[PDB]
Amino acid sequence: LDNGLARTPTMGWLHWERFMCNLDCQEEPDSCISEKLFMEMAELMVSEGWKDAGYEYLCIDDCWMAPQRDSEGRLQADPQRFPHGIRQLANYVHSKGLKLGIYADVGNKTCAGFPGSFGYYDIDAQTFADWGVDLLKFDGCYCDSLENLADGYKHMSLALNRTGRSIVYSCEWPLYMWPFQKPNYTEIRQYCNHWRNFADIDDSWKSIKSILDWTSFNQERIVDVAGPGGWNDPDMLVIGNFGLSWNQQVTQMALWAIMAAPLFMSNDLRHISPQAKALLQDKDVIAINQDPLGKQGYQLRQGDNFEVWERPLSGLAWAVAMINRQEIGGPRSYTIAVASLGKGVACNPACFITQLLPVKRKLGFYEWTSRLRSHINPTGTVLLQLENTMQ
Amino acid sequence: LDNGLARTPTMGWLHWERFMCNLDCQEEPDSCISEKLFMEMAELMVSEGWKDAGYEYLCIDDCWMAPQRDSEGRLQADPQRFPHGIRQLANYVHSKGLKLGIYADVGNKTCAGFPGSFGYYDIDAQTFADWGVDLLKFDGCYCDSLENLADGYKHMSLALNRTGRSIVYSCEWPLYMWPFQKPNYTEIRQYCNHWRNFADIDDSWKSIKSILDWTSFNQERIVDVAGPGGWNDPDMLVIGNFGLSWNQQVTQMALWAIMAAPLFMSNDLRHISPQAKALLQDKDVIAINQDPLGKQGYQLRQGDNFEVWERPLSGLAWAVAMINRQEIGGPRSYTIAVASLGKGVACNPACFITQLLPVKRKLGFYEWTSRLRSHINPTGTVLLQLENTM
Ligand SMILES: *[C@@H]1O[C@H](CO)[C@@H](O[C@@H]2O[C@H](CO)[C@@H](O[C@H]3O[C@H](CO)[C@@H](O)[C@H](O)[C@@H]3O)[C@H](O)[C@H]2NC(C)=O)[C@H](O)[C@H]1NC(C)=O
Ligand SMILES: *[C@@H]1O[C@H](CO)[C@@H](O[C@@H]2O[C@H](CO)[C@@H](O)[C@H](O)[C@H]2NC(C)=O)[C@H](O)[C@H]1NC(C)=O
Ligand SMILES: *[C@@H]1O[C@H](CO)[C@@H](O[C@@H]2O[C@H](CO)[C@@H](O)[C@H](O)[C@H]2NC(C)=O)[C@H](O)[C@H]1NC(C)=O
Ligand SMILES: *[C@@H]1O[C@H](CO)[C@@H](O[C@@H]2O[C@H](CO)[C@@H](O)[C@H](O)[C@H]2NC(C)=O)[C@H](O)[C@H]1NC(C)=O
Ligand SMILES: *[C@@H]1O[C@H](CO)[C@@H](O)[C@H](O)[C@H]1NC(C)=O
Ligand SMILES: OC[C@H]1O[C@H](O)[C@H](O)[C@@H](O)[C@H]1O
Ligand SMILES: OC[C@H]1O[C@H](O)[C@H](O)[C@@H](O)[C@H]1O
Repeated sequence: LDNGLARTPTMGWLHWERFMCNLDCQEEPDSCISEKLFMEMAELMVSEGWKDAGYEYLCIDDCWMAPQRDSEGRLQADPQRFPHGIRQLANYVHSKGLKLGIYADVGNKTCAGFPGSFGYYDIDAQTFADWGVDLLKFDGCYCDSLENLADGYKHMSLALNRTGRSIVYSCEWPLYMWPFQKPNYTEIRQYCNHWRNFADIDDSWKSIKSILDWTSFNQERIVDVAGPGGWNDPDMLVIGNFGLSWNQQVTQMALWAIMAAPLFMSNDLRHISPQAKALLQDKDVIAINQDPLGKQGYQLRQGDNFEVWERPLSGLAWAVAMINRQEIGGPRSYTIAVASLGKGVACNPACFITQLLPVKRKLGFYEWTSRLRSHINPTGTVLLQLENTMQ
Repeated sequence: LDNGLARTPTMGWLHWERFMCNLDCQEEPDSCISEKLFMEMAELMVSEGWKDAGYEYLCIDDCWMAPQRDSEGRLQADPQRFPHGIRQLANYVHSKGLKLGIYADVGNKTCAGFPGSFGYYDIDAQTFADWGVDLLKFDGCYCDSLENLADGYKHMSLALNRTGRSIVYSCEWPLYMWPFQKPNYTEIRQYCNHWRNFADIDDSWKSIKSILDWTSFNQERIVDVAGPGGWNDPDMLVIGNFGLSWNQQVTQMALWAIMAAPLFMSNDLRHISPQAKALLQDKDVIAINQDPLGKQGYQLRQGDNFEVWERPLSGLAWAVAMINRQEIGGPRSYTIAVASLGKGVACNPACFITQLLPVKRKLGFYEWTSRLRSHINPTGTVLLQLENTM
C-alpha cells in the first residue's frame, strides 16, 4: 500500500493470542479485555524497553465494542470495559509516544460476533480517524461472498486514505479468499500494508511448524510480493507465553526475522521471563527483520529433518537460519559450503560469519571455498549474519 | 515381581531418548554410546545431587553390544566403545554407590539390530549377573509370535531369579502385545518389576499428551494392578532437553508422580538448566512418586479442556493434579468442590492443601463444603497435596 507506511514490517503488541475474547471483568479482571489492560501494557512498553527496541503499535484486537451501534450509527467502546472511550485511550497511548491499533471486520459481524463494517466503511474509517487510531486490523468473518470481500477490503483502504489520517492497514483478505480461490497478491499489495495468509497462531510448537511448512510450500507465490509498504503476515509472536520451549522460541524469532514478518507480540508484558524479553528485544535479530532492502527470505534446502532458510540484506549481507526438525536425540551436526549460501554472493571472496542465535558469537572469516559446520538443537534454530568482505 | 525390588517406582537415568544409537565416536566423542558417556553421568549423579534425590540406577539402553557373541556364546560389549567390558563399568558405577542397568531383547535381535537373547535366556541372565548388572530392560523387537514373546519374557524372568542376584526386570511385553491382543496385566506383574505400555517418548509435548491420553483411556485395565513390586511404565522423563516448555516439563514431572511411574531421566547431565535440575530433584514431588503405599493415581475428571488426576497416599493424604489442555490464551480458572477429591474422604471434615507445582505454596484449610480454585497455565499442571485434618 502506497500510504508511506510500513516501510519496514510493523512492530508492536496485539492482545489476541494471549487475551482472546475474555469479557468477564468480575472473575477475571487481570485478563479481561479492558481499557486498563491497554493502559498498563502501554506503560510497560515504555518502562521495560519495548518501544526502544522498536515495538511501537499497541493494538486492540476483537471484543472492545459495545453490542451494537450508537444512535448516530457509529461504533462504540464497551461502556463497562472501556468507560473512557477510544479517544482518551488514544491520547494516553500517544502521550507515551506509542501508536494505537484497533480491530474491525469486513462483513456483517466481527469474528466474535460484534458489529461488522459492511454498509459502514466510510463512517468507521472516519470514526477511527477522529479517535486517533493509527493502525486497523481488518478481519473477514461473516461475509456474503468473495465479491463483497474484495469490494469491502478495497473500500475500507480508500475510506481510510480519504480520512487524511496515517493508519496502517492490516488485512486478513488472503486468508478468507483462501480458498474459494488462490489470492492475487498484487491486488492485495495495492490495498494493504500487510496481510494474514494462513490460520491463527496459538501457543504451540505444532502451530509454528504448520505456518512454516505452509509458507515454505507456498513461497514461490508469496515471497516476491513482499517489500517496503506491504508484508506477508504469518501472525503474532507468542514468545513470553507457555507453550514453546526456549529452542522453539528461538525458532519463532529467527524465522519471523527471515520472513520479514511484522512483529506483533501477543503476550503479557507484566509476566515475561528475562530470557523471553532478551530474545524479543534482541537488537541484532530485530535489525534483520527490519533490514531496509526489505526483500523477504525463503527456504533454500529441505531434507533429513533439517531446513536451511536465508534472507538477503542491504550491503551484500545475508541472514542464514538452520532448523532441526527432529524431535528426539540431541544437537545435530550440519555442514554446508559457504559458496551455497546467499546465491554465492555472500562470502565472495569472503564473508565474516557471526552466530546470533541461540547465542551471540563471532565465528571467523570464511573464504568463498570454505565450509560452515554447525550443530542444531532439536526444534531449535541457528541464526547467522554473513557480512560480505574483501579477503 | 516378588523379587524384593521396585517396592517404589525405580529411579535413575537411561541413555536412549537423548543419546539414541550414536555409534560415531570419532566425530562426536562426547555424545556417542561409550563407557565414557556412562562414567561422566555416573559421577554427575553423585556430584550434582541426583543420587541424594533418589536417582540410583544408571542404565545402558540399546547399542552397547559387540556385533556377535564370544566363542563361548556370551554377549560382549563393543570393543572400541566399551573396551573395559560391562563388568568393569559395573564395578565403577558400584564404587560411586550407584547401580547399573543394561538392555537386551526377547527376540532374535535388539531393536537397533544387535544380538537378541532368543535361544540364550539362561546364558544371558547368568552373563549379566556375572557382570554385576542390577537391572535389565528387555525389549520385544524381532520376535516371531505372541507365544515366543510370552515364553521369553517368562523364561528370562526365571533365569534372573536363579542367578540369585537381585536384578530389576523391566519389560516391554505389553507394548508388543497391543495390537494383537489385550495383555494380561495380572500375569505381566507376576513376571516383571515394571512394564512399558505405549510408544516410545519424544522430546515433544505431543508425545507426552499422547502418553497421558493413552493411560487415562486404559486406566480401568492398568491402575489397580500397579503397586509395590510392579509398575506401569509411561517411559523416560525428558525434562532438561530441548522440546518442552517449562509448563510442559512440570506437567511431565507432576503426572509421572501421580502415575507412580519409574523415573528414568534421559537427558544430558553435563548440560542441564538450574530450573530443570530443581524440578527433577523436587523433594516433595519425588515423595509423591515414591509414596510407600504405591497406589497408582488415575484421571478423575476431563472437561472444558481441563483434566483432574488424583493419587491416594500414605496416611490419608492425596495428591491432585489439574492440567490445562487449552493451547491458546493465558492462565485459565478451574474450580472443583473439595468433596469431589479423594473419593469424598480427603478433606472430610477438612483438609490442608499445599500447592507444590509450579511453585510451592501453602494454600490453607478447606472444609468439606469448600471449592478449590486455581489458575492453570496453558500446557501446565498445578500439583497439590491434601492432608486430611483427622
Ligand atoms: C526369587 O523369587 C522369590 C519369590 O518369588 C523371591 O523371594 C521373595 O524375596 C523377598 C526378599 O525381599 C521377600 O521379602 C521380604 O518379604 C517378607 C515376607 O514376605 C517381608 O515380611 C519383608 O518385607 C521382607 O523384607 C519375599 O517374601 C520373598 N517371597 C517368597 C515367596 O519367598 C526371591 O527374592 C527371588 N530371588 C532373586 C534373587 O531374585
Ligand atoms: C492516499 O493515497 C495516496 C495515493 O497513493 C498516497 O500518496 C502517496 O504517498 C507517498 C508518500 O510518500 C508518495 O511517495 C506517493 O507519491 C503518493 N502517491 C501519489 C499518488 O503521489 C497518500 O499518501 C495517501 N494518504 C493517506 C492519508 O494515506
Ligand atoms: C449483510 O446483510 C444483508 C442482509 O442479509 C445482506 O444483503 C443481502 O444479500 C443478498 C445476497 O446477495 C442480496 O441479494 C439481498 O438483496 C440482501 N438482502 C437483504 C435482506 O438486504 C449482505 O449480503 C450481508 N453482507 C455481507 C458482507 O455478508
Ligand atoms: C492481479 O491484480 C492486479 C491489480 O489489481 C492486476 O494488475 C493490473 O491489471 C490491469 C488490467 O490488466 C493493468 O492495466 C494494470 O497495470 C495492473 N495494475 C497493477 C496495480 O499492477 C494483475 O494483472 C492481476 N493478476 C491476475 C492474474 O488477474
Ligand atoms: C528367530 O529366528 C529363527 C530362525 O528364522 C526362528 O526360529 C525364531 O522363531 C526366531 N525367534 C523369535 C522369538 O522370533
Ligand atoms: O475474533 C478475533 C480473531 O479473529 C480472526 O480469526 C483473526 O484471524 C484472529 O487473529 C483474531 O483477530
Ligand atoms: O533400540 C532401542 C529402543 O528400542 C525400542 O524402540 C524401545 O521401546 C526404546 O525405549 C528403545 O530401547
